[PDB]
Amino acid sequence: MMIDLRSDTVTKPTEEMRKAMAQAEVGDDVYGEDPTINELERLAAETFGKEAALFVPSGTMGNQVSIMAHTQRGDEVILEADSHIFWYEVGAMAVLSGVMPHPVPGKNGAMDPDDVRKAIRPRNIHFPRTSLIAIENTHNRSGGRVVPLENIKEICTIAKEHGINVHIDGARIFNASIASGVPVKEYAGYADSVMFCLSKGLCAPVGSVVVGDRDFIERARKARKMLGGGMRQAGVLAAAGIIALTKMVDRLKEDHENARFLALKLKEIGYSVNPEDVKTNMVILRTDNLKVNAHGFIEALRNSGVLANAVSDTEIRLVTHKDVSRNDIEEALNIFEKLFRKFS
Amino acid sequence: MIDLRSDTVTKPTEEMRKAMAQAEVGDDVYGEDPTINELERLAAETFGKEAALFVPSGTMGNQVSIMAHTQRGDEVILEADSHIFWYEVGAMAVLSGVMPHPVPGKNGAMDPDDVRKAIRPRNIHFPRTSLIAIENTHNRSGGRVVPLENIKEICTIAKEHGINVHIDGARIFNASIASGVPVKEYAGYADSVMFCLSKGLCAPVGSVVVGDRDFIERARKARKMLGGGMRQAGVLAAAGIIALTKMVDRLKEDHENARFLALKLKEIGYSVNPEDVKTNMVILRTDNLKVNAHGFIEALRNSGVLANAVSDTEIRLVTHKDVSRNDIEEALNIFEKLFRKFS
Amino acid sequence: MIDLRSDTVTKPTEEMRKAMAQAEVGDDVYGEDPTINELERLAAETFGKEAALFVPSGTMGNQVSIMAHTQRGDEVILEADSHIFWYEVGAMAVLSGVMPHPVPGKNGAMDPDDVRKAIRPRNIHFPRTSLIAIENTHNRSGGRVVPLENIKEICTIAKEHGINVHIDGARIFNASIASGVPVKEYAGYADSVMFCLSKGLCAPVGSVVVGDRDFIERARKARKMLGGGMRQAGVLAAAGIIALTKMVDRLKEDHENARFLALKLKEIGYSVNPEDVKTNMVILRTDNLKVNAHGFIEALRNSGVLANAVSDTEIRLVTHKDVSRNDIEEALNIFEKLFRKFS
Amino acid sequence: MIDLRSDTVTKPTEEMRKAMAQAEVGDDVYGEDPTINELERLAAETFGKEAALFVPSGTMGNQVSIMAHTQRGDEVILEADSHIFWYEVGAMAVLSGVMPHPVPGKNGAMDPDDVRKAIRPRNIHFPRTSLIAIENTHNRSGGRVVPLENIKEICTIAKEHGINVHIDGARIFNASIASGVPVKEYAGYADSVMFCLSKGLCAPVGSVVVGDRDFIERARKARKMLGGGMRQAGVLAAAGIIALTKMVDRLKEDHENARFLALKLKEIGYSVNPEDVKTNMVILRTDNLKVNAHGFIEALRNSGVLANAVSDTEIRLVTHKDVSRNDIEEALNIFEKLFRKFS
Ligand SMILES: Cc1ncc(COP(=O)(O)O)c(CNCC(=O)O)c1O
Ligand SMILES: Cc1ncc(COP(=O)(O)O)c(CNCC(=O)O)c1O
Ligand SMILES: Cc1ncc(COP(=O)(O)O)c(CNCC(=O)O)c1O
Ligand SMILES: [Ca+2]
Ligand SMILES: [Ca+2]
Ligand SMILES: [Ca+2]
Ligand SMILES: [Ca+2]
Ligand SMILES: [Ca+2]
Ligand SMILES: [Ca+2]
Ligand SMILES: [Cl-]
Ligand SMILES: [Cl-]
Ligand SMILES: [Cl-]
Ligand SMILES: [Cl-]
Ligand SMILES: [Cl-]
Ligand SMILES: [Cl-]
Repeated sequence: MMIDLRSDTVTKPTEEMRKAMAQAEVGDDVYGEDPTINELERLAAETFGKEAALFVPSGTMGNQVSIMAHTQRGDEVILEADSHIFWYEVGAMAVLSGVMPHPVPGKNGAMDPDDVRKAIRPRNIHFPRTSLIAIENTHNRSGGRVVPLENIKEICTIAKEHGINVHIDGARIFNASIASGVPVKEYAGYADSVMFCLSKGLCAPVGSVVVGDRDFIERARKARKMLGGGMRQAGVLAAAGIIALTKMVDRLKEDHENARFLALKLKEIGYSVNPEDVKTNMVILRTDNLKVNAHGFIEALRNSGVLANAVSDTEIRLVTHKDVSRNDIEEALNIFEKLFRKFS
Repeated sequence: MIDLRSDTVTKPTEEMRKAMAQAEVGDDVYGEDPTINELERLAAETFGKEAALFVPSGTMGNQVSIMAHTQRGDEVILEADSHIFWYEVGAMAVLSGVMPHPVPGKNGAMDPDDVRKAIRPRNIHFPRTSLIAIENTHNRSGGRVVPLENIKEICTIAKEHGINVHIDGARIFNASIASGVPVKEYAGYADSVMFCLSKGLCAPVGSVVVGDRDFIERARKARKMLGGGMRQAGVLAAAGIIALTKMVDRLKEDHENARFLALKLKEIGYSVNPEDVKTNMVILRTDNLKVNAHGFIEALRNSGVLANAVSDTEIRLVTHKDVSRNDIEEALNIFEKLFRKFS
Repeated sequence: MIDLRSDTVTKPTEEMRKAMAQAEVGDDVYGEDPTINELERLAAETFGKEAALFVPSGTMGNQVSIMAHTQRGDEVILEADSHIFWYEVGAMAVLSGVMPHPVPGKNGAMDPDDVRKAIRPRNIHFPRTSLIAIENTHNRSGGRVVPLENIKEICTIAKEHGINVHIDGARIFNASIASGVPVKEYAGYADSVMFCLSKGLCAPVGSVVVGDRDFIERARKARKMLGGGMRQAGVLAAAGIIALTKMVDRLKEDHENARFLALKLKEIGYSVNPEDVKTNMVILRTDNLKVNAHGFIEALRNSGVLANAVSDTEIRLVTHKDVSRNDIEEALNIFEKLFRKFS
Repeated sequence: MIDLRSDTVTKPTEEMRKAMAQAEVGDDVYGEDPTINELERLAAETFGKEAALFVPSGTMGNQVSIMAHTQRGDEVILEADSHIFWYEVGAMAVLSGVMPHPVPGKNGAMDPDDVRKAIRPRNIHFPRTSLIAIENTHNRSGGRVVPLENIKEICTIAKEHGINVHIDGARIFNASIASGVPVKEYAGYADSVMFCLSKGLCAPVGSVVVGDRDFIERARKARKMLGGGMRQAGVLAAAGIIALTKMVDRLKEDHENARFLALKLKEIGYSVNPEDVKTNMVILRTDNLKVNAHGFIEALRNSGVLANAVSDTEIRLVTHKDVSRNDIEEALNIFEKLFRKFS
């Protein structure tokens, strides 16, 4: 088989999950009658210190229903220049909510509070209303970097003074929590809503969850219906979600250790990586000192049994997760070492 | 509890539960889930189309179809009492920026002539009619079957005008079972068809959209945008395969149970028209009862029967896999006792 | 050419041309155009409203109103043959992302009970009904006057449910002249009204929206987004002030001409209903002619008479300031000759 | 009041007022306004394009162009500080459902390589890059002129990828007078161009979009949808024709006044860069003043000079036909007095 370092989304269900899904107690969620979904949402709200939660088929929908519930047509959403909502969500914010993204550069996912402040639009007929500020914790593009709690706190203070909503794209908020030691409820305390994925490092086959106030979640639920996320006996999926949330968080530390090990060794080989920047499950490798670009290196890697994604023409992203063991990492490293000789 | 609210409440068969537990999966975003791929392969084959796309719900199936078939500002001709127009949260306006052009119909069948008259002529003031939608086994009219000839004639009109045709076939198999018309035959007269796996076919989640390759490619991107792009969705697809391949024939049982239920309810004295029961739905009027539909629904629940009121004077009863003949007979004994109380 | 196509073809009076040439202007984006400001003050005053907004067209007038009254996904109740649904290029769906909810009407008058029944109940499957629109002097039906009683009732219903009411008053003055109902009284039963200056009132460009200060503020911003935020628009407002203050009374002349036209056409043998002609429009059916509406329209054009077909069997004739009684007589001689050829 | 806020405040010349009063008009919706038709013919010819469209504002000109070049979910590459992104009410997201893709630029000139990298790869997660917009005489950077070579290289990239190119030429004639490059040459490297008549050219209302026949047809329909479809707009076009054919040359006077203003402000001690002033705009920084941009604008107003702050430390000064050398000289006396007070 292949050593899959493309993403943590490829994680497969554990034995415990397969069993729980196949024997899930279910109901029609449209009627709010699926017991497993209801327990998953109750558990999620509780974990994040929020009043309510909403299960969704993907993180993308989690983000989009949140944007829909937080905005009105013609509004502007302040977000990080390299955030997922801006680059990888098919421009849904424009089509679905009719809102404009207001890109603010960030240092490792951390937008400077004063830059966010300046990004807020003055009340002028020429300008749309800034109604939402979005923050991504463990910013993907920058290498799964951890946004400091103080950063989020400061932005919350600015949002409050202006009456602006705050949404945290916490797709990998648990990785951030494991790395920082900050409980997720703390990050959530400085936001109106938080979306987090169950289908990545937590290993569930499908789904993400949005948490927030009752009225917000009710609005998000209606948005979910409109977008087509209103499923029937979704308890089959939620069963795995419950296990992800309750038993797969602590072991994320193993993915971080594997990623750091990978980074340190890649550095020793001579690759352009920064082990000092690796705090969660991602490693960015630049092909600057290689005689091939990102795409060419990805092909050579595939040809040698290693799978990864090019994130630019000069950068590759390596992601660790439950289905890549330390031994798998060592195997990949031995291959990376030989390839270094070939392309250096 | 005897649940006659809708066929959406069907639960997974033992066969499905086993298949879900041992389902082979992969990341669908990369098109690497083997079970999802097989489900879509089977669905396309079944409806005689080039491709298929699995979606979380029928609503998304309809919406990605509309998006893939239209451009902002277009108009969509659809039946005045269709699900897309009534129960899809106005998604077509928000997601596709298109306007509905309601055409009345007789039990889901729009007069072909009225369809032709609803097509907008080319003029700067008018939107472009780019899609015509037909719902088979029309929900609101009481689960009626739209004649194949009606669909055939509308298709001809569409072709002559270069307009796409979408069949909302959430319950197209019920239509096929009742009419004897194969689903491929219905499909042949349409550009795309959405059908549900999560209703009478008993899958826990999902529907499927079938059509040409280019159409499906556009719909797949629309699905990503809407949030329907899942990961190891093979677990759901495993139940979906069983639903598509082995749960169709038994739909005849739901039809029989519905008719039997209607005939007996009429015998008791309830205001029902057994002659109108074509598929798995029975409409019950409450005009002769001491309490309206909402009050009667509560009496029913207290006695162990679940049903929905669709108006102050109407209740809809829906049969499905999880409503056996025994359950029907038990429900009738309850209806009998309640008639003595509320007539 | 005797132009009976629409009252939009009206050309500026000498008084207007002079007023435009000497118009005092400023930058409207800064709210500094004094002539625009006066036009809006006068418009608000005339309709008994708090504020007013000048727009480049009636279509923008209706659309900024819809945007200001609704949110994405909302539903808008409107008459089945209203201009907003048929002649505004599906703008409501694209610009506001809203769903139209057509309701049948008798010459523009929707039965109040049907409106009440069109209001969506609070359910996750349904959009929220946030607006009801009424067109006074309903175009399609032949410039018919909607009864004030009808408007009052719908207003009462709207209040109960907290729904906004917008009156498409493109020809509200024609309705007032014929009914004897002051435009301020019509306006009192609505949250917003759009009326045109560019039709019967003869201004070359523009309409105005009137309503509450906050609503107008939202409409103004919508106007900026749509591209209606002009600069020295006082040039157009000068003609607008004259249209609003000096051209209302003479509308009776267009009505007289329209009625006379209809009476004579009936005597010739054409399918018209002189008794239904109360303002400046005449609907002419072609069911008793050798050619349909499109064929008859071309014949009329070749003979010097311009009109538009509103369907395959109906032609709309409209009178206005640029059509004198003499022009009507000449037209009648032409219609007389064409009846011999096509009856 | 000496108005240096913008060139939008320009008022009609006597020649224009007379032309508007004597304007030959018609109903534009039927394409029958002779003056609008000639303005569009002239605009098209002037820019070396086959068609043109008159619009109520530059904002609508840009937006109908975006609508006609894109499909829902598309992405539009544009300069980070461009008007379309910052000053058009987020209209591109609402009207066309498209995403802006900001690219840094040096005085309006995006590096061609950056543009190349901003184009989205074909992937399900990414919107399709279907349009690249370029603003000539980039407003925010001080009315800077984008080099013809920059537009030429971007055009090559666009062609290579089958992507449309739109030039926001609101002040493209200022660019042409300063650079010596004919507007038809800039436009030769674009698919469409929008230019304003209501700014430095002194028309009271409007802009014009030029491009291919089909594109313009789509833009015309978009205009109808947005509410820009006017009637006897010839009154406005009459002034537009004069603006286009007689007000271009004198733009050099505005540039001369801007330069003179910059040189004297520098001489006084203000933070300005005369070397950066190539058209009708001067950027003044408040860095060496005991007050911020907002406080300074207030001081200028109390002394009789109007200007706009574009940031907390920068104010924009704009020259035009209604700010003569005398006014500049008078303004300088005020600036001199204020410098003593705030330095
Ligand atoms: C920060 C972030 N946010 C939102 C999403 C969307 O979730 P879905 O894929 O479930 O829609 C992703 C997925 N990112 C894919 C990856 O990093 O490989 C993500 O990384
Ligand atoms: C009732 C009504 N409402 C709104 C509009 C739109 O106004 P503009 O044409 O200025 O956009 C019209 C024009 N109707 C076309 C006609 O009767 O000739 C109309 O008749
Ligand atoms: C480059 C540019 N583009 C488009 C527009 C929009 O045109 P309208 O204002 O006619 O909609 C403006 C106006 N700019 C105002 C100013 O700079 O003072 C502009 O400067
Ligand atoms: Ca997974
Ligand atoms: Ca090893
Ligand atoms: Ca089911
Ligand atoms: Ca007119
Ligand atoms: Ca001007
Ligand atoms: Ca002098
Ligand atoms: Cl169960
Ligand atoms: Cl909204
Ligand atoms: Cl597997
Ligand atoms: Cl589109
Ligand atoms: Cl003036
Ligand atoms: Cl004229």
